[PDB]
Amino acid sequence: HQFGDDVILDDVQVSCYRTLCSIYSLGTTKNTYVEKLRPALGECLARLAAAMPVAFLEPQLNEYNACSVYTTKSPRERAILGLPNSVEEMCPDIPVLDRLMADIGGLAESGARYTEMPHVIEITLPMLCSYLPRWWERGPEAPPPALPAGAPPPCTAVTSDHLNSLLGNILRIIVNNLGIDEATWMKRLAVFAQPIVSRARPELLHSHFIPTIGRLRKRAGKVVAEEEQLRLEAKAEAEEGELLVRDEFSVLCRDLYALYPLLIRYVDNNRAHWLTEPNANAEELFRMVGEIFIYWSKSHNFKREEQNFVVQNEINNMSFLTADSKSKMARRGDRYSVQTSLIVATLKKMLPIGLNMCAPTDQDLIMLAKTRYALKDTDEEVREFLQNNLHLQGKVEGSPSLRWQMALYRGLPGREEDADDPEKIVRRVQEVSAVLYHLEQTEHPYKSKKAVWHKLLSKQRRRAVV
Amino acid sequence: LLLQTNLINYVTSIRPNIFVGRAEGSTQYGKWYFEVMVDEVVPFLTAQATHLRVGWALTEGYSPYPGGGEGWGGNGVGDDLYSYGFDGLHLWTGHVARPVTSPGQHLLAPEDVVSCCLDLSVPSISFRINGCPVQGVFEAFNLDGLFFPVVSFSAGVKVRFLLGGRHGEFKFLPPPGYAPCHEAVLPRERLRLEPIKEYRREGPRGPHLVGPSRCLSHTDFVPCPVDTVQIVLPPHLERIREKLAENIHELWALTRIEQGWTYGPVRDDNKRLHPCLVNFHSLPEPERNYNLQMSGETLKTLLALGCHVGMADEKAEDNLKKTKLPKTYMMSNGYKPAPLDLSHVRLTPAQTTLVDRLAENGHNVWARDRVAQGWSYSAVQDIPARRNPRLVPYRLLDEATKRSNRDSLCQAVRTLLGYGYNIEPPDQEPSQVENQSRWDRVRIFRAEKSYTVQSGRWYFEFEAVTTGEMRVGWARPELRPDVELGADELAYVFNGHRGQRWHLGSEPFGRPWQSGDVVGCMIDLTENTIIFTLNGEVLMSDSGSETAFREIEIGDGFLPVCSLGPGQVGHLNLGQDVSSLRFFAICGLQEGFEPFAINMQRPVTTWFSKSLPQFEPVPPEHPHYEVARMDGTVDTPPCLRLAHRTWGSQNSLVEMLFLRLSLPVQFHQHFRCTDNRDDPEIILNTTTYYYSVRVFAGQEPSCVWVGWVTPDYHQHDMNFDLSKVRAVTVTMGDEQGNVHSSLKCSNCYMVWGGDFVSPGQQGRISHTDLVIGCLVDLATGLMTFTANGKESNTFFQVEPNTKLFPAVFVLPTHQNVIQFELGKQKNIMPLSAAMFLSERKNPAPQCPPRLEVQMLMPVSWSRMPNHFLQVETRRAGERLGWAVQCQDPLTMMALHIPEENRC
Repeated sequence: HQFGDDVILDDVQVSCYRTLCSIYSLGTTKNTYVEKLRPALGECLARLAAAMPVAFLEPQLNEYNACSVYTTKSPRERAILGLPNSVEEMCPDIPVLDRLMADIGGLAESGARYTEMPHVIEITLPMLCSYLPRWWERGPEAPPPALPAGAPPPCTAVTSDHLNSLLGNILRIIVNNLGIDEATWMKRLAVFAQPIVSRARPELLHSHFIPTIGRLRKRAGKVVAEEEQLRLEAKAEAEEGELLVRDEFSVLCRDLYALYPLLIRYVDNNRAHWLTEPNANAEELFRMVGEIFIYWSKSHNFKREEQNFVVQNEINNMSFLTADSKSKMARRGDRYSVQTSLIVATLKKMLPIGLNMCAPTDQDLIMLAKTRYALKDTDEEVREFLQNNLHLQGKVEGSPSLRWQMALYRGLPGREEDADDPEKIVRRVQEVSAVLYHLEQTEHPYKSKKAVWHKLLSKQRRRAVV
Repeated sequence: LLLQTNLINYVTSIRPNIFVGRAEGSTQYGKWYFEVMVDEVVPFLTAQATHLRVGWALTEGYSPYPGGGEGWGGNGVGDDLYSYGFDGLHLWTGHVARPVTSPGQHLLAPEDVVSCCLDLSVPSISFRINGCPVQGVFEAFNLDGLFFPVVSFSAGVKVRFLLGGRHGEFKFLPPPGYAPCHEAVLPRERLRLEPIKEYRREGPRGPHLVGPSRCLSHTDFVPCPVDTVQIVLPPHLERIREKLAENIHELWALTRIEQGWTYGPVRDDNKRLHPCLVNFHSLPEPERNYNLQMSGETLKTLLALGCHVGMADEKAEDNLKKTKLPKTYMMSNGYKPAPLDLSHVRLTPAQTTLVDRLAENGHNVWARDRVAQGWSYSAVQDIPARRNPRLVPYRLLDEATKRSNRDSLCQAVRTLLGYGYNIEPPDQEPSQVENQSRWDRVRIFRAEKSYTVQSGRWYFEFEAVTTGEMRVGWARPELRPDVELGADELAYVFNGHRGQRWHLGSEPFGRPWQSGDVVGCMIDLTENTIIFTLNGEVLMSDSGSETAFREIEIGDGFLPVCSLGPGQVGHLNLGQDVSSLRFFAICGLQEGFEPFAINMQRPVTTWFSKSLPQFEPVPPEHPHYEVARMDGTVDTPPCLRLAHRTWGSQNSLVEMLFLRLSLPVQFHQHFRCTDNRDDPEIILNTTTYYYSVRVFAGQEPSCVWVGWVTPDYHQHDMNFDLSKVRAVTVTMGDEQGNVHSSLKCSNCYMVWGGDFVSPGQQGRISHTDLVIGCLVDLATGLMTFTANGKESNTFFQVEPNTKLFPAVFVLPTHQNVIQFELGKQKNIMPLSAAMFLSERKNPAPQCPPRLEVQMLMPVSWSRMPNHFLQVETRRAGERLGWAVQCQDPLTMMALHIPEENRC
């Protein structure tokens, strides 16, 4: 409710300063108690950073800030109540913003692990994620009203560059800590980091996202290949190793729920630009998400491992989908459903990129490939089927719809008819066909009356089973 | 009997933003003058003669909508009882042309100059042609609203408004006491030429649909300060008012001195002299007598508001911060002012709002007092004429003066808080303005029913130029114009202003737009869903639902629809040109949705809700009103009875009901020069016809009006009384007075039941039933009324060829309300004979099926013209005035109902 500048003024300011500085000083201590209590302290500190009216990380520019005790109170005041006479002297243990970002970048490039940087992940990063956004609005690069902008200098110096660097480094960290068996900090880091993704620059995709999703997709492929081999060999020894591939599935799901909530927002901000000006990087990301969704649809273990992760960690996924509405401020089936699943949600979000890949005339070929996938032909098989059945490709003169669709297709800047080549058509068509097929299979599972547990006999006769 | 067809030209009306009227306590002047100079006129650019009329029109009621209307269309000045015009040869009012005599009498031609004069006291409207008198006048007309200059024209015209001063140079001197109309431009606005009640305009990308326009009222100019007549002041406030007067005079002195004024033995505007500056006591008794009452009014208002003022701290009075004007500074007094220094004093926003309201009241009190003296408003200041650019209530006041008064009074409050008197702000008290009617507020635009889609995926866009009340979505072909979108099941819409989704009620959904935003409305009839997007972003409910509505039933189908409130502007793109769709590619194209008009050669035809009341048959299934056709007996004649179905029940609808009979009686073209058995020769040679209305016991006659209405009655007034009836008098005399004719025109001829109710101190309810009879002679144009067989004093005279419908206006107070009795008195024929040629000579009363009760409905659907007249408005120069030009013709085929005289 933006109450901070009116509530946290002089003595509340001092109390919040003390709380902030104590929680930060707690980082050096190492104890089992600290390990358990650090998350709550980090959340409290993040909310405090979001509420505070002053920029404790940027003290040098305090004089411009008006909601500060140093400005509101005379120097003769702040003597009766113990003050150091300097915002810097308030509590130096907190470093400046630049120093913290340099540290975080060093940790990320080094490959530091949660054991070496537990304080950062659980306290500092949330605090920055709540600090930077607030000060971006009140600092330069913000939408300036004429008079308010022209007169007082902005106290904060935060720009979108800070947020982009922080987001890259946070990723950058997750990828260093991907394989680990136990990572509970990932889900909290994601929820704290989501807000700063709106300012994310386009280059972040190629720089960070593509390798991450590629590594996860490769791991998923290895896991499903294992599962296939374990199937192939059918024993009690096959039941053994099922738990191993299970654990691989669970860690994969954990990493996915860590990374995706950020990607969804980055996608949401850049769908318009990706659809207006075609982007090969976006198309590659689409291929990746489609492959992951195909693996999800094919493997039963992966789906239920995902369900288990969500229910056990009490992930809502409501927040990930609707943080746009949240910033707006305006039973088990709901508690978790496939439509909630981040995998399918991301796939649906990026599918229009896939359709933009495809020419409207290719739609018929897409339908044929989608029926072949229902026949359970392989990817190469549908590829060659499209290759030899290319003649079927649609003809615009027959139907007016294709005419106005071609109009826009050519209207796309980067698209030219020379770029289109039979390999391109077959590859894109079968990709989108597989995606669409598995999408309909997910949407209409036909789960109805399969494994009924309405227990009508025992409900009508409960006494007799007892 | 058969519908008639003819080709008619489109007509358009243009006015300056000049609005003048008469009201008690009004700050406005009464007499006004303007001129129109014709430059080019094409007599016949089409088969129909060119239309050019100049005159005055009333803000409330003059709604000439493009296309069809009264008579054969071409509605302009003088085609209704709200407008008064002159074409060069005739005076126009009530869609009737009455010849008027002028030297060199001719139809408006190039180089002609028409001088129009309005006196609101008489009231009277007069004209001069090329400086020559026009021997006719409009008078005795309604003053319910504000009058503005207006010109109605067809294609083939160039004209110039001359309003006075810089905005136009008069060619003929205005008559004494008649102010130029340029003096009426309000401080906040600037003079301009605008259309009247437009629902459509052009804009960069395309047409913009426009909602209703907020308009002023004659009462708004009347200042209405809070009542203070019971002026009681606590003693501590009686002493301090004079000190407040001294200090405000002191602050006035500061304003003058920093403005550069100097000590003045005599006050004068240009000289920069003010006798007030000199000292707090030396300041003259006239100014004290002026401003002491003002301080008293301020204190009494503080009391009225409920604020409690008392001596909170004697120390504040005893000791106070002594402000010191810089010793360097110098003034003509020689005596440095000392207002209370109050940098250590904080006034809260509540007190700021109270300051605003008190400044409003102070300005309004000044205005009422100065008006009582006799001053008036004028954009140009004239003291001898007693005209000021500030005799206008605070709301219309300019921001500069608003700020000046606000600051002065805020410092007054600051001085009071320095005195330390406590300030208790009153609790906020909400109120409802009720500026416009329910129907006059909202305008609905929908696609034509023929474009109904029962299948597929469809997309369209609605750009909001404003951030106010607008709703956009999909509607069923039976959407009622009167109902607000989404209140019923007929529409599924989105209202961004509050972020709501409407269908059978309001639910939160989506976020408000900002100016320039585009809402994409999508309908999928395969999946039976409706989707809304904002700037390419799919709006979501307060949940994970990506769809506003689900489980829709296709049924008859769906149509694109929008509604605009007052002051609202939208742009509806249905996709005829896909390239113009900004957000289709981002959302919808890949999803498979198609533009609504993707492959249509012509733009989608639209219909709009028109708030022009028209008479329609009572639906048989109307929940609240029933009409029973009674067959005639030996003792009783044929009858039509009205019954309230929901009387004495919760959900009962009790509102004034306007009813007529479907068929009129027409007066002859030429009027003649000048034991209860009908005598055959009398009853066959008579030209008199009769009907009656029975008000049943329990229905208050005071809530009943009985008589006739012309086919131009369009007034749906909940608070109806006979004074609201439109009226005008056209008076024609020779060159020098000697009025040779005076004709009274009105749409409504009625008598009030109160006039026949005997005065009773008690026992107003009567077991008896009141039988009001109405008689009309179709050869003398005479209309008479009877109460219960006793002749009423009321009588009307109407011109030949007049069409009159039997009408009853009633406020129901009983289950059984009224009974049309289509019977006869002795030697008087029934209405059937007049209505039907076959029965001209049939004395037998009868009620054929065509005769039916019609009820006034406020709103009706109307087709939007595909093309609109292109009018060029400009300011030619200071001398030349403002210029209006229309050169390109437009024609429409008109279907004319003879009995209703509408097209």
